[PDB]
Amino acid sequence: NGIPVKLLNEAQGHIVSLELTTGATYRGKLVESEDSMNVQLRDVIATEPQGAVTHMDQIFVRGSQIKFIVVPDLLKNAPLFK
Amino acid sequence: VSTPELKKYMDKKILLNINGSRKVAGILRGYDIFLNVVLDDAMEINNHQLGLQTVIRGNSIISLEALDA
Amino acid sequence: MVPPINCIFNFLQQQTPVTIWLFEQIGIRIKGKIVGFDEFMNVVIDEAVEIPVNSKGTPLGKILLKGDNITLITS
Amino acid sequence: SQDDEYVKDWLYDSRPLEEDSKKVNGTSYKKWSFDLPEMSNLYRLSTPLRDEVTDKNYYYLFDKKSFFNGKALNNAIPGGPKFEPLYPREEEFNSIDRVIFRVPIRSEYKVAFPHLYNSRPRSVRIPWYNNPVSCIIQNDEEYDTPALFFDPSLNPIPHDFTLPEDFAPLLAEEEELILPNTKDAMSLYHSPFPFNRTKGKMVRAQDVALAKKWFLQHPDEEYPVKVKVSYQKLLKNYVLNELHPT
Amino acid sequence: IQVAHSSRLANLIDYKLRVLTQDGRVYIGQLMAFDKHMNLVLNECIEERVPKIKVEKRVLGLTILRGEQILSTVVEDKPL
Amino acid sequence: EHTIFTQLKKNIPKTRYNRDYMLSMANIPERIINVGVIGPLHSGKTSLMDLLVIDSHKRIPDMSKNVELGWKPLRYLDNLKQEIDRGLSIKLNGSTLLCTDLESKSRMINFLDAPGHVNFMDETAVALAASDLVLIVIDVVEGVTFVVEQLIKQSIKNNVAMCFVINKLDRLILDLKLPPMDAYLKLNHIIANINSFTKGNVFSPIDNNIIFASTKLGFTFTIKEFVSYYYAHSIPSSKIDDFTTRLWGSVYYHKGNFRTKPFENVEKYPTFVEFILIPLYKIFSYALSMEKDKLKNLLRSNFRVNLSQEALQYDPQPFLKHVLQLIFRQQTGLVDAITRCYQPFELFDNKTAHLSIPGKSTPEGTLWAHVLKTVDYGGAEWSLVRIYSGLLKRGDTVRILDTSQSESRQKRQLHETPSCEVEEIGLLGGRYVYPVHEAHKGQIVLIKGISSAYIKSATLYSVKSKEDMKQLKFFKPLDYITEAVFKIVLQPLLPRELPKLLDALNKISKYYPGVIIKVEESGEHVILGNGELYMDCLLYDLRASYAKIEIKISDPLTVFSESCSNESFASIPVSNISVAAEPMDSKMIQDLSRNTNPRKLSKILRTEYGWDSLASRNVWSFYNGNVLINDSPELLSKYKEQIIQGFYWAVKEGPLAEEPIYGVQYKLLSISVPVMKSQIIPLMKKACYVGLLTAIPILLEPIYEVDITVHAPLLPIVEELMKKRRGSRIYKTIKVAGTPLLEVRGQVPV
Amino acid sequence: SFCRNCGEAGHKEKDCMEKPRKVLVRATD
Amino acid sequence: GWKLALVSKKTHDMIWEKLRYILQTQELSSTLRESLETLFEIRQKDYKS
RNA sequence: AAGCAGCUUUACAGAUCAAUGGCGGAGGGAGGUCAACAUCAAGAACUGUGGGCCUUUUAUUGCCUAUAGAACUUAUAACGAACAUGGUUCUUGCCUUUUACCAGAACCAUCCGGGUGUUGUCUCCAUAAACAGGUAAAGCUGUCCGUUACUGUGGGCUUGCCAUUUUUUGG
Ligand SMILES: Nc1nc2c(ncn2[C@@H]2O[C@H](COP(=O)(O)OP(=O)(O)OP(=O)(O)O)[C@@H](O)[C@H]2O)c(=O)[nH]1
Ligand SMILES: [Zn+2]
Repeated sequence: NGIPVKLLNEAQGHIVSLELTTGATYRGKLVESEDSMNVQLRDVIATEPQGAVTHMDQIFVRGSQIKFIVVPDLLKNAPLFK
Repeated sequence: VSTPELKKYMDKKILLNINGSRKVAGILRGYDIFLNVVLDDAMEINNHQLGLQTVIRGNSIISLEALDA
Repeated sequence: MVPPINCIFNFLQQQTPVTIWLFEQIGIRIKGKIVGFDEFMNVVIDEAVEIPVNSKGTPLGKILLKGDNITLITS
Repeated sequence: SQDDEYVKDWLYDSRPLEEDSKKVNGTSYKKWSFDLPEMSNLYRLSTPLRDEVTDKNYYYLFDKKSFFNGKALNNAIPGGPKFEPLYPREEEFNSIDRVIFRVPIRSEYKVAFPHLYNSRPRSVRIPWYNNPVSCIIQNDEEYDTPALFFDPSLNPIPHDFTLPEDFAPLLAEEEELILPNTKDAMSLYHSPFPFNRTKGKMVRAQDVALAKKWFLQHPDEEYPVKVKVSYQKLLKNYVLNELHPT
Repeated sequence: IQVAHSSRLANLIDYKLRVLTQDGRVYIGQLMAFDKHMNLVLNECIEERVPKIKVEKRVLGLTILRGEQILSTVVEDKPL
Repeated sequence: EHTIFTQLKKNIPKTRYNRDYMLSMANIPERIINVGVIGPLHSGKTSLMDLLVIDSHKRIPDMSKNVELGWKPLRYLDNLKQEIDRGLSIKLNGSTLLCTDLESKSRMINFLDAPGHVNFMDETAVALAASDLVLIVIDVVEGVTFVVEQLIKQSIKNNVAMCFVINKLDRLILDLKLPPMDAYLKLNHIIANINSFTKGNVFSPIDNNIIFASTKLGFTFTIKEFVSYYYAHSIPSSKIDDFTTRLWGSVYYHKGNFRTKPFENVEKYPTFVEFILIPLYKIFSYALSMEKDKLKNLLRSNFRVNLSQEALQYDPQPFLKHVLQLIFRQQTGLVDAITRCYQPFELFDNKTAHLSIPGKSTPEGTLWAHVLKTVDYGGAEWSLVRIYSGLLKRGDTVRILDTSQSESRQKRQLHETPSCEVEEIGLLGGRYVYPVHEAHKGQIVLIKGISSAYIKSATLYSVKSKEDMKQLKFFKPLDYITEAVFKIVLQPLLPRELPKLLDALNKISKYYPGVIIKVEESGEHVILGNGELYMDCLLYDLRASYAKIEIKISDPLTVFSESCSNESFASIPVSNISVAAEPMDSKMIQDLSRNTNPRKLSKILRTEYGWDSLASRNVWSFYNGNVLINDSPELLSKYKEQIIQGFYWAVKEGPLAEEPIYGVQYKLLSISVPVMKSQIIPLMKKACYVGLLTAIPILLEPIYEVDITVHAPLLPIVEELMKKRRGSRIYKTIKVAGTPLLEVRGQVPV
Repeated sequence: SFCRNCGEAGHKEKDCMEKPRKVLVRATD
Repeated sequence: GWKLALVSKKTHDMIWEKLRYILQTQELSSTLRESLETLFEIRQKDYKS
């Protein structure tokens, strides 16, 4: 299996950030990340590049338009590397 | 290879987010392995309603929130 | 679970009127019937009308619709 | 020949494999390591001096700890030895007025569960409660059965998509499920400590106790008085040696 | 800024990579994980955006990057 | 003298993973999966945890060379000296491990070795109250016993997930000498019994339901594990799932095809045999018997591993364990099975509702945790706590409620609490306590400072406001599976050592949950436990760890409950309330012994058992086994709870031998009433006594149901032991399939 | 039964008198 | 049975195997199954009657 | 797991025959009824290095942390899968006083032995290993020497493969 799909599967539960192709940077808990990266978020706050800030219950993302995901620094230590 | 497991997410009033910063309202009636989405139509994005049930190609969807609380 | 596969089969059954939005095709909507089917989004629509939206009726006849351009498939 | 082919060259030496190097450390003769045909031959020739008791569950009232409880509780086991009482114990609560007599408390209960069936035990080691039920098939038919078969004591059991043609199972290169040493290796695998393994160090000729196997089992059948007294006294020497680590 | 005679991305792992992206952003920092799709999981990621000058610098940390958004990667120097 | 336990933090074993990362991901409520591994006696479940612990840790100091070879099982969670010398698990002892899936989604799993000896099953109920998922470890060579059936039924009745580690495959291949077709029919028979005794839930190695193992020999495997390790390169990566769903079952394979029916000229084995067992059979038989210089070529070509120069010169049992730990190289697929089995939403909301009141939810600001039992762990005493909501810290003021007082305050919750502060918190490791500052939601942990303000089980909760304790849920008194029946009567030898023994019994009533200690009139102590081995472990704990005094104990005795069987020929009033007595029906007393408002009760009684309407509408209350029926409404309901407390005090200690009254229905025909309450409760107990004695009394005897596994030609000898002990009948002789054993499900009085 | 080693009756393999292959008595005393 | 075992042991074994096959690798009737079980039991004790 | 690309390797065909850089070398292998020194009964228990903290002067104690190692026996706890003997004291027996004893306990010991590490010596078989500083010990370091750092044949695998929504064949 792909190593970043594993590392996104291992970040399932922490507070990750999500920049999209429309610039809609989401941030919150992670719920799901499949082999094809359907990314789900609870307690997610949304920040646009225009300055729009919202809050919402739970969001789904179909992974075809994800720029990158900020994983916390907690997963740097362990365990998928060595 | 992995199918979407939205089976506890069925029949939710979804705020879609599609191409062009536009939004689509729809209850989750059915999906499949492509994550094409059947949704009963509502007021679409002063405001207007078109369609009855829409099959959505998933490449349009930037994101989708579940307004079903 | 009721598929979009069988929902396009129901569109084949019904052929009710159609308000398609198109992916990176802004001022064009396609109206008419839904008859075709593929394992991909290859379908067909005859006597189609390309409608720009308030955000006229442009002359158009048939469309064989190769589904690399789809936002909505509704009926 | 042809049944003892691997060991006959060196069984009857003074030191058996002191000269050879692939079996033994050296001519100092302090470590050994055997191939399994040599080892299975040594297992088969030594039927009269090995443990045919391969189950560990056979020593239920007959362990070291069972005999320690028999010693500490002034208490006899039928195959087991008798001792002095470790404690001179003499004299409302536990009187016959207040005792329901249903099960006469045999001493095998008092050695089996020593804290339940004994008012006032002390210096009592906790006995080894049982091993699981060893269902070992003995394969005792005249070298006629394969290593894997359905034993006569075994109960019977009353119950498109394509792949490449060259998709083989694992170990599909070999046909033989068992080998000419498998029926011997499986018999070696369930044996007790001398034959359970194929390497070791040299335990000296005075420290390989051969008759110790015989009184640590039960007496066979209908032996007379003096022989059962011999088993009992050699167990008494064994337990007085095991109570005292010097 | 140097390199050896490298053959592929895996032998140059953990190095200080500059990553060019489609959206005018340059990610500088070390590496920890790759994929077939060149999906770099950058170790200490610093995002560089140029609004029309001034390099808008951003601290990210450990970021999984989806490979289609990447243009090309630059090897700078040794880690540590 | 009591435990093997590492007090020193410089001598705790290092892990391959990082324990700080394990705490750092522990805040997530959906990662941590609690596994209470429950089994029959000697199922290898402690040995199953050896595989997980040795995989997790770098170097365990307790691993000697006999362990690092693999001769003697590293019984690492068996740290009590009783657990050392008895050869059993006797108390709850598990570990906290990071464990990776086949997708390498690593999660914190809190293991719990439930003791599997059948007289310890109350603590198994603790593990059933503590666990989201359960690895029911099952012997092959014994199969689905009656104990397996009850563990399955009770894990269904606790709304807990189900996984089956079918242990001891080497006993098929080496003890039983079974060929692969007969062993495959053996596994068909086991899994058919499993899918019979589970209600509408199919378990199969097609799914991740069933894991295979033989934990003495270092391996366990799921079929998804084995395919994803070794058939992952011979098959293109899109065809894995519908291959693994064609392994198990009557599926055949010649060359690329898959027929459900067998072929014509090749008559060969099924897909499961030829793809799973036949390489595994060849692994066992070639690691034993094949010359060593061909094993390296086979394990290099097929299984892609290397035998080292130290690994060549091993002995057949440790060489075969090392071969299997190179082939089935870790215990990942077991964890992928536990991952793919348990879902939080579909099971957790009912599992938090069965062992509490079924309510809506709790706020996440307030705290709510289930103190399962105190544990006599290494050093001082700890308390086994599963946090269902909130966040504990060291020095957190928290309120403790013993669950015996959890029904009554629940009535006061319908419509004051000893708050002992947390002293220290550590993870339940095995033979080590890792001290943790913060315990999160869904994390089994050990707490020191709680173990005084309760007896057996507690509801540990912190509230922040006034209305948030209104919606609070309290935990039930933990339903231990077997009642304590086997009785000893206890007294110290010297009378001056009397208080210390009391303190010792206090520790016991905390440490061992299922024992109940009744202090009688004579200064004697009735000690009730589940059975014999429970009792002599209890008495070693008295005589060598807690009291260190000398004891006079009685013989094996029993609860002898008193009951009714016939009509009462007289309705005689008593003054100091004339009440009759009738027997309960056999089906009704069976349905009531499984402890199964008024309109539902009236409709169920009237449409099930054939009741009168006047008898169904007029019922005070149910103590278990025995009902109280009515035959001036202000005078009735004025002393409602006083009559019911007198009924409780009567049926707790009967007329004949001061015994429980189990199976009698009381018909209060009439009552003649004129500071009143002191003459109602003893008059009620005298009335119930007269109502019993007007019928002809019976003394009831508890009957153990017996599990017997015996090699079949030693079968009639068992009937001899069933004959010479009275009250003993054989009810069902089961031929255990594929083994020379017979299971006898007989009965004998206690 | 009989002996696994030699096939003769009376004794077992642990007390057989022929080497494991895969009468008159000084008495009246 | 016993006689068979004594004389043609191999034959007996073969027969047993066949029976087993019938039991497991063939959709047998209930009565047939019962019979098979009985036979197995007999074999276990070596013709007690 | 056939092949190709890549990486590594030895036999090499090759550029310099330089200054480089990896690997290997700066006095061998198997052993032996060879001995010498350690070490082998324990907070389940062990050391190396480093920091920090406490005595009324930072000394011998004792902790918290960071990493690198723990050979040998150990769980039905023990170097030994075997088992003797002696001393003291108490309690029994035989008794006719002691030795010699019966036989249990407690605390100690003494003997036959054993494992592991290092050093050394001995036996057998072989054979740019050059110079300089030290310790209780080693290519420990400096100078230095072979294949050789830039391609191709021949082996091994740590990899990849043999356009139609979620990445690599177009918004
Ligand atoms: N032959 C064989 N024996 C095994 C195997 N696995 C375990 N055992 C034996 O079975 C015993 C099981 O004991 P444990 O599992 O350690 O203890 P436990 O299962 O917790 O015991 P309880 O709690 O009383 O059920 C072990 O001591 C092993 O000796 C196996 O795969 N093959
Ligand atoms: Zn014979």
